[PDB]
Amino acid sequence: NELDVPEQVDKLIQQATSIERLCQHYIGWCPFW
Repeated sequence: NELDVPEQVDKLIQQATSIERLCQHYIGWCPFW
């Protein structure tokens, strides 16, 4: 089934294009991906 039930997650993920740019740029720690 669509194991992708997490919603605020998918949005966050879809919006993680930033949080990723943050760590990778400022810090560099984004393993939750």
